[PDB]
Amino acid sequence: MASMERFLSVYDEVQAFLLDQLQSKYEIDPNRARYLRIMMDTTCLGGKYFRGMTVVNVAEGFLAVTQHDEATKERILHDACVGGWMIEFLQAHYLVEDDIMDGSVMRRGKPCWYRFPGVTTQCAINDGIILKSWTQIMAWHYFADRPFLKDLLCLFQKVDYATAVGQMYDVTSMCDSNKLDPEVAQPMTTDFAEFTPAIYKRIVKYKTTFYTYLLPLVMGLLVSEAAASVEMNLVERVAHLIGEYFQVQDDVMDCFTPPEQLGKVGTDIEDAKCSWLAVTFLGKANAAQVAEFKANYGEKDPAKVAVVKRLYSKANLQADFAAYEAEVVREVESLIEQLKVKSPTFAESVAVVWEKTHKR
Amino acid sequence: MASMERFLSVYDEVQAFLLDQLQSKYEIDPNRARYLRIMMDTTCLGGKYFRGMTVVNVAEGFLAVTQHDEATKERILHDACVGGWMIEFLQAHYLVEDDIMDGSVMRRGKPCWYRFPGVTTQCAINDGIILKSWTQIMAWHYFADRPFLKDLLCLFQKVDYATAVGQMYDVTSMCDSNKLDPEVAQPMTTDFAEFTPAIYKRIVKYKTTFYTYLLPLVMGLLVSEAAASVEMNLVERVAHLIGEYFQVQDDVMDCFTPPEQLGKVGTDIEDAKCSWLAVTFLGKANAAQVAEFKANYGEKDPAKVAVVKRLYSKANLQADFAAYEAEVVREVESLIEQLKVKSPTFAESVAVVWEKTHKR
Ligand SMILES: CC(=O)NCC1(c2ccccc2)CCOCC1
Ligand SMILES: CC(=O)NCC1(c2ccccc2)CCOCC1
Ligand SMILES: [Zn+2]
Ligand SMILES: [Zn+2]
Ligand SMILES: [Zn+2]
Ligand SMILES: [Zn+2]
Repeated sequence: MASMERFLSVYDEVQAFLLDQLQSKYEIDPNRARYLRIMMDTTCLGGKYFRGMTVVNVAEGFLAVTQHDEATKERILHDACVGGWMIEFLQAHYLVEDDIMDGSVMRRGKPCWYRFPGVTTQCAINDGIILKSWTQIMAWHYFADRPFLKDLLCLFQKVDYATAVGQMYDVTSMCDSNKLDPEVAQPMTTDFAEFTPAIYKRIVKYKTTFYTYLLPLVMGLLVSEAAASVEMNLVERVAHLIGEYFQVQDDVMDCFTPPEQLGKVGTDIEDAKCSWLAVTFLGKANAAQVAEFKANYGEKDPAKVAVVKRLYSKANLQADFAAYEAEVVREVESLIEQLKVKSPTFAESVAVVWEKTHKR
Repeated sequence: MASMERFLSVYDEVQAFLLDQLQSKYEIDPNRARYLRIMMDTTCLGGKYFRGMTVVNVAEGFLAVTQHDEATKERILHDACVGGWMIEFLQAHYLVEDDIMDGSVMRRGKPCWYRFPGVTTQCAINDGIILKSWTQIMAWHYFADRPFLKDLLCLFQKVDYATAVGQMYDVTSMCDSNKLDPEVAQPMTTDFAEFTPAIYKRIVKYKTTFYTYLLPLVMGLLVSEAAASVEMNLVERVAHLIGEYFQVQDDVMDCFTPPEQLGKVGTDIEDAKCSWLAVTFLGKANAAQVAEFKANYGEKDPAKVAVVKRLYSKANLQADFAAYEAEVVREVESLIEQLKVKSPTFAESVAVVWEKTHKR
C-alpha cells in the first residue's frame, strides 16, 4: 500500500476513534461532535503532511533493511502514521493559537480558524487546547503497550515545550530584553542591537526546528526501535540546520512572494519581526542605510513598508542568500555523511528531507 | 514540618528548577527568565491552594497508618507537593486562557494576566501554554523513576482533556445545539430548551470537577501507592458530587456577592450562561415569568440585568438551594460511609474536602 493513502486512512481511523470516545466516555452530543470533527478537519488537513509523512518515510526505510513478520511491518507502519498525526495535530495547535496571538487573517489562502463566523476567539483558543490534548489521547490509546511509549511521550513533551519557548523568543524579538517587564507596555527596539545572527538563530531553532524536523525524524526512529542506528547529537544538529534553512526561506517569501502564491499577506516588516532579511541587512548596511531602516521598520504605514522593501532590494541580499545556501548545502552534506556510517537508510531519509526543503 | 510551609517551599524549589533548566538546556537569557518567573508567580500564587494541598492532605492521611522509613515519608510528602503544584499550574493554564477567552477583567481583585501592560494577549496565550508545559516537565523530572509515573501521567492527561471538553460545553451553553456550525455566526438561544438540570450538570462535571476534586484526591492516592484502599468508582462519584455543589455556590455568588467580596464584577447574566439560577428559575417559572426572563437574559443593558436579578430574587431560589444543599449533604455523607469501609483515612480526607467546600 502507498504511504500517503495509508497515512490518510489512519487520519480517518483516529478521528473516528477520538469522536467515538467523546460519545462513549465524555458524554458528548452529536452536534458538538460534528463541530469538533469540522474543527479537526479544518485545522489538520490541507497541507502537504511533510512532518507526519517524514515519520512514515523513516519507518519505511528501516523496514527495508530489517527482518520482520508481515503483521509486524503493518504494526510499525500503523504506529508511524499515528505518530505522524500526533505531530500534525501538534502543529495544528500551534497554528490555531499563533494565528489568534498575531491577529492573522489567512493562512494557505483560507481564513484562520478563529475568524470563522461560528468559531470566534472564545472558542478557538480552547479548540487549539483540544488539538494538543488529542495528541496525548492518541498516544495513550495506540501505544499503550509499546516499549517506546515512555520515550515517545518524553520526547513529544520536550519538543512541545521547546516550541512554546520559541514562540516566547519570537513574539518578544522586537523588544529590548533589558526592558521586558509585565508591568510596563513594551516599546519596539530603537537600536536593533538584538537583531543579530545568533539571536535570530535561537528564535528559529526553538520555534520551528524541534517540531518540524527533529520530532518527525526521532519519532520515526522510536516507532522503528532504531534509536541505536544513530548518534542522536548528529540527528539534532542536522535537524536544526535544515530547519533554520527552511525558516530563512519562509522569511524571504514573507517579504517577496506575491500574496496569492504566498496564501496570505506578509506583515513581518510591520510586525518588526527579527527576520533573516532584517538581520542580514543590518549586518552589511552603512550608517545612512541603518538610519533609514530605523525610521521605517515596524510601521503599518505602507509607504514605510515600501521603503524597507526598497532598502532590502538594493542591498543585494540575494548574494548573502546564495552564500548561506551554499554553506548549509555544505554542512548538511557533511552531516549526512557522518549519519551514513551508522545507518545508510537513516542518512537517506535525511537526504530526502533535505531535498524536499532545498527544492520548494 | 507544617504542610503548607512544605508546599510553599516546594514551589520555590520547582520554580528554581524550571528556570535553571531554561538557562542550561533552552538557551534562555536572564530577562526572559525573569519575565517567566513573574508570570509563574502572578498566575500560580495567591489562592488558597486548595487543590494542591488536598494531594498533600491525602498523602499525610496514609502516612499516619502506613509503615515507612523517615526518608520514605519525606519522599512521599515531596512527591505530593510536586503533584499538588502540577494541579495548581494546570489550573493556572486554564485561568489564564479562560480569562482571555471570556474577555475577563479581574480575578481575585487583580487584573487578569493578559491585561497587564507588558503582557498583552499575544504573549498571554503562549504564557498559558507554557504553564501547562511546565506540569509535564515537573512530572518527568521529579517522578522519573517512580512506579506511579505512567498512571499519574495518564490520569493527568484525561483530566486535562475532560477540562477542555467542559470548557467547550460551557462556552456553547447559550447556543442551540442543532445550530452549532463553524460557518455561521451563533445566535443566543431563544427557547432556553437546553437550560436543564442534566445539561447544567454536564457542563459543571467536565469544566470544574475533574481538575478541582477528582485529580487532587486521585493524585494523593497515586503518590501514596494507595489506589487499592479505594473503589475508584466511588471516588469519582463523590468528586463530581462535591464539585457540582462548589459550582452551584460559584453560580449563586456571580449574581449575588458584592464585587469587592467577589474579587470581580459577575457577568453570567449578560453572558447568558447556563447557571444554576437560570436553570432552577426556569424549572419553577410560570408562563409570564418565562417570557420576562427571555426578554431580558444575555443582554449587557444593566436595566435588563436588573430585571433578571429581580425575577430570581422573587422566585425564592434560596429554598431550592437549601433543598439542593440538603440532598448533597445527604449523598456525600453516604459516599463517605461507603469509602470508610476500605479506608477510614481516605474517607476522612474526603470529609475534610467536603467541610472546606460546604463552609466557604
Ligand atoms: C540546547 C538544545 O539543543 N536544547 C534542546 C533540548 C531538547 C532536545 C531534543 C528535543 C527537545 C529538547 C532541551 C532539553 O534537553 C536536551 C536538549
Ligand atoms: C462519564 C465519565 O465520568 N467520564 C470521565 C472519564 C474520566 C475519569 C477520570 C478522569 C478523567 C476522565 C473519561 C475517560 O474514561 C474514564 C471516565
Ligand atoms: Zn506568530
Ligand atoms: Zn513567516
Ligand atoms: Zn469561561
Ligand atoms: Zn462563575
